[PDB]
Amino acid sequence: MRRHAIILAAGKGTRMKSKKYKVLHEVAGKPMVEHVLESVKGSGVDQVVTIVGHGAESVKGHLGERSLYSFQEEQLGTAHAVQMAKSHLEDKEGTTIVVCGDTPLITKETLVTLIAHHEDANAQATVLSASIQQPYGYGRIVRNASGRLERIVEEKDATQAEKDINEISSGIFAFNNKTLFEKLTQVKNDNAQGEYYLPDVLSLILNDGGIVEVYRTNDVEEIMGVNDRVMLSQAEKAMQRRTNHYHMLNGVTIIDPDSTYIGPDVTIGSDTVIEPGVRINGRTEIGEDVVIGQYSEINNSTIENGACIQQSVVNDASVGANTKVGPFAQLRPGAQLGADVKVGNFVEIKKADLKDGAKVSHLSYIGDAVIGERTNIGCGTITVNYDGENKFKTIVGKDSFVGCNVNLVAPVTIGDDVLVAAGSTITDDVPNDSLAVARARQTTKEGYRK
Amino acid sequence: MRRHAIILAAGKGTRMKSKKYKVLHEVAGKPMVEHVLESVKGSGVDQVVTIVGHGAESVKGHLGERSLYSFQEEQLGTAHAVQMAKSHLEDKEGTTIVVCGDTPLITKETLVTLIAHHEDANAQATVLSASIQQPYGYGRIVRNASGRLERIVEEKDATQAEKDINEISSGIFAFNNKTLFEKLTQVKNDNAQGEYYLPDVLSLILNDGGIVEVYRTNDVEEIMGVNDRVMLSQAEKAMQRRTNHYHMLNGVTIIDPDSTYIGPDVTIGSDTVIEPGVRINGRTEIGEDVVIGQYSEINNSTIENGACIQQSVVNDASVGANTKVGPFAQLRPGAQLGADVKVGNFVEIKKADLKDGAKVSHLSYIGDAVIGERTNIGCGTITVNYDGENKFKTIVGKDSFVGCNVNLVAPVTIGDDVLVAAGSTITDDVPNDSLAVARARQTTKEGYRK
Amino acid sequence: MRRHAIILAAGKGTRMKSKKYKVLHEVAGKPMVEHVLESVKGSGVDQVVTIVGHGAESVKGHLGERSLYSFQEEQLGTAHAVQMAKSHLEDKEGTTIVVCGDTPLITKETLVTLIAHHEDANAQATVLSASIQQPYGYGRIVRNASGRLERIVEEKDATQAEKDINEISSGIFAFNNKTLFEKLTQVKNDNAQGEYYLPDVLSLILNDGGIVEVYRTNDVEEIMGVNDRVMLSQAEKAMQRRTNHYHMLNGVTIIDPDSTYIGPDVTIGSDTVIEPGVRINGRTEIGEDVVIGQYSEINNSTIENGACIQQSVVNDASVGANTKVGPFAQLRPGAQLGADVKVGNFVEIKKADLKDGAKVSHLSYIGDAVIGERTNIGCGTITVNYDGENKFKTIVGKDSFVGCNVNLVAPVTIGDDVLVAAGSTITDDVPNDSLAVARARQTTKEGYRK
Ligand SMILES: O=c1ccn([C@@H]2O[C@H](COP(=O)(O)OP(=O)(O)OP(=O)(O)O)[C@@H](O)[C@H]2O)c(=O)[nH]1
Ligand SMILES: O=c1ccn([C@@H]2O[C@H](COP(=O)(O)OP(=O)(O)OP(=O)(O)O)[C@@H](O)[C@H]2O)c(=O)[nH]1
Ligand SMILES: O=c1ccn([C@@H]2O[C@H](COP(=O)(O)OP(=O)(O)OP(=O)(O)O)[C@@H](O)[C@H]2O)c(=O)[nH]1
Ligand SMILES: O=P(O)(O)O[C@H]1O[C@H](CO)[C@@H](O)[C@H](O)[C@H]1O
Ligand SMILES: O=P(O)(O)O[C@H]1O[C@H](CO)[C@@H](O)[C@H](O)[C@H]1O
Ligand SMILES: O=P(O)(O)O[C@H]1O[C@H](CO)[C@@H](O)[C@H](O)[C@H]1O
Ligand SMILES: [Mg+2]
Repeated sequence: MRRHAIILAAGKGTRMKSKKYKVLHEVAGKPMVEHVLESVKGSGVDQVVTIVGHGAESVKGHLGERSLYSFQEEQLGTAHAVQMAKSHLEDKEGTTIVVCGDTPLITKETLVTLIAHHEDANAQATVLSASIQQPYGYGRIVRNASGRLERIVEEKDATQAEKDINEISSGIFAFNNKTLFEKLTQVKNDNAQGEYYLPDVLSLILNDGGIVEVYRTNDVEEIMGVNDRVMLSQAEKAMQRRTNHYHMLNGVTIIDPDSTYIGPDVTIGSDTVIEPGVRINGRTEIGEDVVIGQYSEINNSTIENGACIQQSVVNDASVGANTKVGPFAQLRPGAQLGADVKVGNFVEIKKADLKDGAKVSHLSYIGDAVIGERTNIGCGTITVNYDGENKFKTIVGKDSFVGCNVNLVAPVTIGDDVLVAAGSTITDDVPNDSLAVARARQTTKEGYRK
Repeated sequence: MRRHAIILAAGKGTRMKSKKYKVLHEVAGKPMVEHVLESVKGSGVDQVVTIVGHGAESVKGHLGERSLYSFQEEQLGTAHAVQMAKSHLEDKEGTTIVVCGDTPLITKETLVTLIAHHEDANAQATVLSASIQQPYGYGRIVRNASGRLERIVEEKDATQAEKDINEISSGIFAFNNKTLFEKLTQVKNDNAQGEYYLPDVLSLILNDGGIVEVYRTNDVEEIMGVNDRVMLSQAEKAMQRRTNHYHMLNGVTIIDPDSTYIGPDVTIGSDTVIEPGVRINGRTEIGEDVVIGQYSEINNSTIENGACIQQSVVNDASVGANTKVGPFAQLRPGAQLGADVKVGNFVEIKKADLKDGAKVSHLSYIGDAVIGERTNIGCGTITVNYDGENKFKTIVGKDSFVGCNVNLVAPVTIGDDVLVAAGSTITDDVPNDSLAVARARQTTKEGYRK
Repeated sequence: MRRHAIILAAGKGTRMKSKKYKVLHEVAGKPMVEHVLESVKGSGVDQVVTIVGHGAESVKGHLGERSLYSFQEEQLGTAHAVQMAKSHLEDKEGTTIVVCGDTPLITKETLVTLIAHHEDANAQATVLSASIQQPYGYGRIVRNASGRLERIVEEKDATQAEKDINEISSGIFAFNNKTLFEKLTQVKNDNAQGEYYLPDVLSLILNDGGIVEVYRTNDVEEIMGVNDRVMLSQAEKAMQRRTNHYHMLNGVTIIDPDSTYIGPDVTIGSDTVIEPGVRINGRTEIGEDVVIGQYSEINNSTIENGACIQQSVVNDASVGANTKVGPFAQLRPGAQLGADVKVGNFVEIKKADLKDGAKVSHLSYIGDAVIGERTNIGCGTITVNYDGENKFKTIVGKDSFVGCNVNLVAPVTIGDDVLVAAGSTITDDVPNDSLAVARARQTTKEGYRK
């Protein structure tokens, strides 16, 4: 049977005190709604619909074609939001999970099991619950003698005995999709907020004698809903605790887990050392025996075995084995460093291929360029790749020596085994085994300052 | 009626184990005594006197003319210190608050209310109190049946019932100024330390049948007195907790509140994101939708809406809307960046005006200079502004292109729509719509290295 | 009497999930086994033997000649490991302590007292114990009526009354060396793990009527044994807490003790300020009144009174009084900065002597060089010290001015009171009081771009 998801992303977010949609605020460098989408899709869901409000271009921009979209004109409650998905899902069959876009810690494994538990019980609906130390204000799970849901009782309606229940509804549900949309027509908004509340469908299903199950997650933190900036930092800290503990149980040294931020899509090989203050996000793959040095930032990159990154910024880059970067270097998108390369302090690499053994040790910019194997780029050297309209390519051959403070005015090709003299501005191609020099000779005015 | 303050700043500070006056040690980048002065002045005080010891030039240097000064030759106690203010304040009328210079968390709102409570009761003296979980060693507030002060009882003198009192004297008082100086003459130093203790004036006022009130602050942390380096870090952490919570309740995202240090004079607009490790101090104004990136330091600066600062150092600078700075850039005093400017890695800007749209993308120094709108400054370019005696100005017009590794030898003016060729040292003014080139042509010695 | 130590460093370390020997993982930038060696040697030990396994070249590489080595072919337990030291120690007399290489917090003062307590009791063996809040699973110290050891009882063997004992064996022992090696011959491996357990020698000594003493350490954290990556971060945090508290009780300001990492071999003078995120390791000496600015890394260096280091990387360097470094500078090994020197942003110094008052303010590389007193090195200047085979020296005299973007092509000597014009490549020595210039003159093509 097919599986669908509705992600609720259209609320006003008044407690966030923001001009942006709440679900666009980030945890681990990604919007909350994108964490939710990743988990939903990872749970095996065939189709996702995201409920969006007015001016949702940013949300739709961010999820792209990974989700369908339904517009909620007025924010009249969670059940009304789910109703907006009718055009996409009313006549679908199978299981539909509903998840709020502000629940970024939800795991794909918990959703997989919620769905499997629902389908195997052939339930009409299944509520995801959790046990919490302080359940004040949450709907309490009241189970009947068979262990299925008797009702979710709100604080205001609970007897003193029911208030002692610690098992609470997370607000995340799985539904028989046909039943969901049939019961939504009967939900009323006869209450103080004037809102259509999604849990009301469960009481409609119960009053009709349908089966509502309960699946309890063992990780209460994963159902946390972020409503303000304090809760957003708590979600960053919960995610940090989760990922750091994962890597430390898998052979990664993390010197200071409180100050180290590793995103949920990062993989790290064993015997790697992450120093304090490091932030690693995006889809990053780090091999074994790597050192990521203090206060580095690494996004969407590949760092191979034995590499050393010291206090550097790395984006959309690849770093080969045993290569050394930094301190204070920047690898920009398309930087491709081979193995045994050196990129020293105050060096910027952009859209450039540094072949094995090449060295760019200091105070240089290498952009739109290929640097051949074992070539030494001197201090202060610049690929002049830009004319103000277009970009041009620089090619340097292997085993060459590019002197200090050299300007390579692209497009230009430097051969193999070439020496380019320090201080030269090179405009013409230089063949293999040549010396190129473009600088004035020295005039010494002796005694001029006597 | 007028209002005066005496700030006590002359103690030996033996427990600090310092060669500097205790009140000069810093919290949030400012001396403790300056935090106290700011609060006192913010409370509406007409005149401030600071009691200083020998070698106080540093204290007087720091507060300048915002305070009067009285010299305390020997450190004989708080009441003796207050006596040193006689020359300035003996014949003044009105309310006088006495605050120690080592109480940097004291808030101007608590002082405003201490003073108002004192004046509205027409009290002779009012003690600021607080409730503390562990009151051992502090003077306990013993109130009479009318709720006013009966006495402050020291631990050594208290009955077991009195020791159970959690309401303690903060050591901060408001006085009828004429009564204060009349009673100081009667305080004796007949005790083990040989010291004249300020609280003794309250018992003199009480024994004469005068009214002493009690105003209790709800924030016990604000009366903390720093006596050693451990307490100084506790005061930094208390101030951090206070300011971070303020900004997060006002629409600011702070990813890691434990590692983020925002001074008390910083204002931050909503939807701004402060990344981990950021330190913002001085009189700084940050607009809305700003990103301050990890491990940046920003002091005394203005950063407008939508700007992005990445791992950079910014001092006494202004950054316009949507401008991007860093990573690893430095803005020095007088740096003025317009809107939509780019300042890239390893760039230093000092006393320089970068007009809207200008770009300084890498490895450059711009000092004593004006860069016109949309002008592109190439990699490695330097305003040579210094001759070893004086500084000179560089002017670059709009829509110009300054090539890579160019030296602009000031004073020099570059016109509009100019191209300066890479590698050039420019000594003469360059008119609009011109090409300037100052470099040797290339000699290629083919086969030289065969 | 002589004193010996056996350090156990050959275990498989399976719970570390590592390809390296456990004792080689680091705390405060040093392998755990090196912390243990430092403490043992600091306790007065005449000879150290370290038990190593196969492929121990890295361990032997790291300790060098400060230890003897004995090879343990199969990991058959702590008593078997100690037996491997027979070749070095079997016929020695005196006291022998046995310490695991994974106990990096062990202090030399605790070992000194363990040994003195052992010798003064003329004991056969002495166990180092500690009191722990949760003793589950540890061997309990059961003392007899005279206060000496009756037995160490394992959890599995203890009565309920014995399980309530909080005093536990640390696994660190002192032995009469002749008795140790005589009893090791009788230890059997008749147990489930098939292992020879060192504590079994104590029960052999007891059954023969020998005296076994107990010395209790007051710091339970120092006997912590690191078995996994979580415990390794706990040991980093325990060491951080220990050193930070030490320096703060000795007149050092540490703004954020949770984010500041100071190694155990660092000395710091009073009134120094350590800002957040600073990491100081190796054998580092920092004088009084120093500021180490946020997110700096300093290793094996000397920083004298009043120096200021801002967000910089410093290795094997020396910095004189009142010298300013950074932000974003790098001092590499052999950098020697005199007093009142300035090293500004994006400057790299390697194997270079900067005499008093010299200034290297930005975007420069100084390597294999001497810069004389008060000499000003302009922005972009480079000592071209490398030809691709060898390194050459640059000498600059005093009170000279080296212009911006100058290349000094070593070997070259620049005299005193010299001006080198901006943009010059200098290949020939320049005498005192001279002007040197090596650059093309400017061609302005007016109207070229009209
Ligand atoms: O009408 C609604 C209400 C809520 N939602 C979505 O349901 C989830 C839970 O909704 P919340 O109650 O947590 O967020 P809110 O937008 O209502 O913020 P406040 O004003 O209460 O502070 C959120 O993700 C929200 O976007 C809708 O899509 N439509
Ligand atoms: O005689 C004094 C005593 C104290 N003070 C000021 O009163 C306030 C409280 O004085 P403290 O008792 O807290 O500081 P101290 O200087 O006496 O330091 P220790 O030797 O006790 O460690 C401090 O701010 C102090 O400067 C004086 O001005 N004069
Ligand atoms: O046979 C041994 C056992 C242990 N040791 C050394 O004794 C000390 C305590 O040994 P551990 O039990 O703590 O470490 P281990 O190597 O056995 O790691 P696990 O597989 O149990 O996870 C460690 O330092 C170890 O190196 C030996 O030298 N030889
Ligand atoms: O002496 P340094 O600074 O270590 O480095 C020197 O030799 C290196 C060899 O790899 C070169 O890459 C550098 O260009 C050069 O400055
Ligand atoms: O290719 P890059 O490194 O992104 O940047 C290039 O084009 C930019 C246009 O803004 C210029 O400012 C840079 O001088 C140039 O290097
Ligand atoms: O104006 P700035 O940037 O402060 O500094 C200027 O004068 C300094 C005097 O010390 C020189 O060292 C610098 O080379 C120069 O750029
Ligand atoms: Mg340069």
